[PDB]
Amino acid sequence: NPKAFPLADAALTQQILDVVQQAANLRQLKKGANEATKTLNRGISEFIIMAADCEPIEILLHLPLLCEDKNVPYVFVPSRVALGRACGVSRPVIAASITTNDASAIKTQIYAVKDKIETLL
Amino acid sequence: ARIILTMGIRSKASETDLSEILPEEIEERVKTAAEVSMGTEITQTDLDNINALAEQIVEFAAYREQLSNYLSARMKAIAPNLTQLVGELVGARLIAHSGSLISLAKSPASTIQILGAEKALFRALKTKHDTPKYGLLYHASLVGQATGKNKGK
Amino acid sequence: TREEFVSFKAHYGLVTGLCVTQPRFHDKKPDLKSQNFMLSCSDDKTVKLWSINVDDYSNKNNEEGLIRTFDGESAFQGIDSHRENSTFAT
Amino acid sequence: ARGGAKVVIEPHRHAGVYIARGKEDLLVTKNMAPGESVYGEKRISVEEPPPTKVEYRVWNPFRSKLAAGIMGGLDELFIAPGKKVLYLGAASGTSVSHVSDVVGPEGVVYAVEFSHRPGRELISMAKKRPNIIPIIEDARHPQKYRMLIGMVDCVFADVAQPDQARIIALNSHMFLKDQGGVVISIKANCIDSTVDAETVFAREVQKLREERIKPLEQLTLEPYERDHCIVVGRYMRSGLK
Amino acid sequence: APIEYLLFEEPTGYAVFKVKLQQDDIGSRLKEVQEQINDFGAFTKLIELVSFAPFKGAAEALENANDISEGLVSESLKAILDLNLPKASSKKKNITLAISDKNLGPSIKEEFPYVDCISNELAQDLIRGVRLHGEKLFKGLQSGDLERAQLGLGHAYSRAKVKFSVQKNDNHIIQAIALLDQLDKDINTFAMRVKEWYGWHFPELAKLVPDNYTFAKLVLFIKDKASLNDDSLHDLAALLNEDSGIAQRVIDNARISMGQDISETDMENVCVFAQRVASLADYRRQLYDYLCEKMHTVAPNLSELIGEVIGARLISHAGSLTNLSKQAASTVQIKNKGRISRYLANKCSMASRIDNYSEEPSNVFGSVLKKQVEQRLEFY
Amino acid sequence: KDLQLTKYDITDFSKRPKKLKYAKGGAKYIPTSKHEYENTTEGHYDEILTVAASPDGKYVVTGGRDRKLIVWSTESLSPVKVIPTKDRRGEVLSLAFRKNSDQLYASCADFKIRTYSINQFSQLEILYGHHDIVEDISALAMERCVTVGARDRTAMLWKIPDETRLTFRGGDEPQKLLRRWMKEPLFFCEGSIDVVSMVDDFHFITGSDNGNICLWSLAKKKPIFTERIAHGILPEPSFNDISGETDEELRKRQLQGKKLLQPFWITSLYAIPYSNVFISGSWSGSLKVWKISDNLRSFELLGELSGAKGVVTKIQVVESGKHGKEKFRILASIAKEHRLGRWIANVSGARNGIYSAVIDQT
RNA sequence: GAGUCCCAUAACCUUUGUACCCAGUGAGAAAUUGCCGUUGCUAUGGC
Repeated sequence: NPKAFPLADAALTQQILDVVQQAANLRQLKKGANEATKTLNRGISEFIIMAADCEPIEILLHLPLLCEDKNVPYVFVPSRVALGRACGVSRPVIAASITTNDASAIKTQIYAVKDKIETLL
Repeated sequence: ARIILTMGIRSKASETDLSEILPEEIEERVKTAAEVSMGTEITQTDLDNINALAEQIVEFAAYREQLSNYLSARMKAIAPNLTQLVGELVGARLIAHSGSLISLAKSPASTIQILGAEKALFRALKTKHDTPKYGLLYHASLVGQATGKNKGK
Repeated sequence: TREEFVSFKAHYGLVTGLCVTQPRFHDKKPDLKSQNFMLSCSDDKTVKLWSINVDDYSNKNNEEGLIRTFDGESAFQGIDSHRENSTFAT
Repeated sequence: ARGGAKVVIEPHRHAGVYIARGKEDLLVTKNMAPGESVYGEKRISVEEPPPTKVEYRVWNPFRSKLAAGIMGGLDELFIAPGKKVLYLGAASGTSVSHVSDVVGPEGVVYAVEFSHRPGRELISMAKKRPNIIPIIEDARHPQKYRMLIGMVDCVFADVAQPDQARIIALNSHMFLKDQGGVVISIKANCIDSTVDAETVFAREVQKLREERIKPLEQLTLEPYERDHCIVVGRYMRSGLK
Repeated sequence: APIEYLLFEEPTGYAVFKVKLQQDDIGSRLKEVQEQINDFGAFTKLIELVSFAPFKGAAEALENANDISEGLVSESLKAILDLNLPKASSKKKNITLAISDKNLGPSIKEEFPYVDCISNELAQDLIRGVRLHGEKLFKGLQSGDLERAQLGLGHAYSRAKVKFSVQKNDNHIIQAIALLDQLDKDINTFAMRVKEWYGWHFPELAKLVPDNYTFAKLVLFIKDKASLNDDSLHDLAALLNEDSGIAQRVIDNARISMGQDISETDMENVCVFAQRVASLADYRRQLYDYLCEKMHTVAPNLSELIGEVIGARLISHAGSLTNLSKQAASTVQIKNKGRISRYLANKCSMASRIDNYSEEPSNVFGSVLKKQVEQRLEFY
Repeated sequence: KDLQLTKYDITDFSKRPKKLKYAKGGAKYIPTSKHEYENTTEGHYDEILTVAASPDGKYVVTGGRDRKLIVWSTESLSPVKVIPTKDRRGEVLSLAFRKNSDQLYASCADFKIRTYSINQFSQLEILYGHHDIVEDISALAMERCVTVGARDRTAMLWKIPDETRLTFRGGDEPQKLLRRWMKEPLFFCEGSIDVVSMVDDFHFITGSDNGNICLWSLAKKKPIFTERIAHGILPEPSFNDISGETDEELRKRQLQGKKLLQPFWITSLYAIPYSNVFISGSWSGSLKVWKISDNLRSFELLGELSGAKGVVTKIQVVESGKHGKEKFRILASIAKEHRLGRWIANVSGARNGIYSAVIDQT
């Protein structure tokens, strides 16, 4: 298999990107590989999104190992440009983290998407 | 280090003879231990530099031997009577502690007994406890042959 | 293991007769190492043959259920099978 | 607790575990390989008689479910010095190092891990700690490493799968001795996210009873973890009754 | 069916047992029959060892372990099962063989069509009893320490599946950098001792010669300052890199030197010191070349990005290349100086991730990151 | 994005458009109060996303990320009015004048559509409809409009006086399309609807980011027609760039085949009103001209205009000819980047400019 | 008669010389062509 595994389907990618956008609106999303590693270290991440088209692909492969250590679900989406548009920033984003907030208005959607990601893994 | 220089590989354990290095009954068992050992194989590039480190260790041992011979020669040259009594090592320790052979000569015997035990000596003299029975001279050969309460005597 | 391989809702009446068989067909040979077979007869005027998957041997990496239904004019009260032939009596 | 602070190390009730007393108490284990930290934990150096330096490592209960259980008050820890433990779900080996410290040089820890990249770290750690055997293999199929593992004293299971009861049963029926111990970490979210945690724990305990593991004691790992449970039980092949 | 034979796969070989007595199956869940597995006086009434074929070596042990894990039948298994199992009929009355692994059954069935393989709970109980008792049932026919054979085979199996690479191992770099520092400190200390020991005899040469290794080589070659002459100056010009004028100035300073001529034993001791310095310097140079080669093998991109020795410093500080790849870019430590420090830290983290998670890395992205750092420093 | 509004004359179809004058905002127009109703500075201090020209011809209206609408007289190119949106969050994304009217409909990022009367410089009402930002709005002669939101994936037809809306949702399933093809390729699920245009008072057409151009009627909730991957599929990423390993077979494996391919987004789309011709533009390097069939169920591709290279942000068509023979000029504002963000990277051979195509009928 | 080991083979302190120094945060920053090159003397390459 390739190093970017698992890679989500079209419908799952759309669900994950919409959830990422809503969490970015509600300030529950941490953007970037360094910030994703920081949230994995603090333990506040619920699931991690990476982008499989980044060049090179190796610069975000440390995130799956930390995710496997901390039992955090992780997923790959095809387009870093689509991930950047979902996050709402002006530049492409290669990795994002959905942080933990108990009083969050989108907890059901985040949990459903996390359930599908755990189904992939 | 000499084992590393003689045998390179656990496969070469059977061929290479460690009888010169050691009595090697432990090495006779270490042959089977190397046959069933935990370790992996190593690159020849790594083995060359491990050999170089082992050679440095062997050369440092040779330097140790030469320095010991130099110290023994100078002890026999300047203090032969102390050498016949306590030995080159203990005599050199005593002279180094005193700073000078003349100062060590002017010290009485009670000082020479407790030389090197100043911490325990002065804490006992300041807290009214029992003093050390001996100091650097515990490593002379005769005090070692003594046993029990006869060591202080 | 004190547990069932399989349960069948076999008949609609009382299961009046039950026997365990080794069927011997003309065209084919059943796999008696992997499958066991039993005949049943009831008051719903039927005699049925069943195959059960069995895990005694591990020689390999089919069908559980109704193979053949024997249909009669009246109800059946007992059943037994022949110890060296394919025949049976109800 | 900072650098240079003095503590008093005394034995815990469990064998192979110690407590460092100070203004704040610490759970510690004796380091098999002194002078190294597995995951950047605080280490305690004790000079013991010439004096040879002896080093201890702090066991973090937020990082290790076994430490969370011991601190939360388990009664019977089957992991003891000199015993053979089958660790299922080894991962990078952070708690595996402490299990190795507890069982000591005479013990053996068979650490089964599936993924290859934490398996590299497990293999690298096994060099410094000779009593750890890495088994890079699926724990769902115990027949593959049956040539490698023989007759452990205890089975610890930290794996988080919906079928962990069948995994534990399959490994216990092969490698665990009779009247042996089984220590299980249960995550209700990883088992069944629909029903509640009490329902999940009850069903897992009943599954162990079906597979002939008798649950001795039950613990929930608060405040270290949320909806995490430890079941300690005994493998009674003869009969649970 | 009743079990006639049993196959056990040891790390040290294959074993075939004959089942003398059948344990009853209808009451196989009962307390008596479950305790008879643990008791050795009762299990011996059940089973008896017929044959044992040991493996030839560790490589064959690993090969057979892989074959058993996959479910395949090796030539060794074919040989032992051909020697022990009687030749029976495929149509009726096959020989029953108890197997621990269900997947091994079809392979053995294909090799020997007259063998029915049994892996139910009764056979699992028998195999568990054999595994539990172990060395007792083998009657001393075991030739090697079975526990150490298990330990080594488990290590070999795990290394083989992970494909562990000793070249890709970075602990060589870890030891090499600290050994390099230790050699440098020892060279400095011994060189200071050589300098001042030769200095009370000749103080001007210590200030004249800048390099420690060159000073040691020149001291060993030229020996006594009085013995130094014009021909000795021409000879030592090779060590001084054609500095014949500097050698003549050293000869003049030796003539002007007020230090007494050294004795033979003392100057032999000084030559021992100088030879020690030369050997340590040679080992330091060899270790430096080895460290550079090992960096270009293990972590190329970081090695072109900051340098082989500085990359080794970062790897040693992190503890491992994996740990360096784990830690975030702000954590990695190597106005405008602070900004370029953070930029270089980010590029170091990216290069380390590329090196650690590439199977065989290439220096292309290391060169690209150097180009980006160069562009930003040109901007500043 | 350089905060500049430039006026051009495009009257002579043969010649290039001629610049008359320009107005450039700068950092001096940043208000000192920043209290959301003191944001009445004469110039733009943030980037200008959209512009509209009033049909009578006296006024031109600019709006952008500075959260204000500036109405400028056309002769002096000077502001006669500034209108704050009076919201901290609302950036004006699209402006659309009602045809032959002074009424302006602005779509803001605070999920609103604000209607202004420009001659009176007043605000009539505001309409609240979308789950995400309202990127594009289009309006014909009668008092109604069509808006598209990005990630809600809906198109909304608003009755301005009745404050009511018809909602149109795509609801395409790539598994269903694959099953249909198997009964009879790459199917990309639709992420966001960006651009909208009105063919007539019953039909409107929307472009999405998965390349889909959809023809919608008011009577049907589903699209009547969908042309999928209309502009094309983006080039494959470089195999030597994606992985960074020495082995080219490992690099080709890390390309992961067809999965990393993504289609072009319809960045601009203009339908000439009450007509069957509409033009779609993306950064593929070619505008596309499409014809709606006479039964109005489908459209086909007439032509491809390959003159423009770069991101096509806005397409307009003007007419100058007799009723027998009309001359059409197509002007596209080609830029190196998308007007909303800088997501699209390093498109080859793109220059900022105006692309003009002059088409004469037979 | 009498505490080497607890490093008087040591530790601490002072002074001098040699140096060095005063991990986060997470979205802002800037405010026919602007400039350059080629082709015409008009076409389009780069930033």
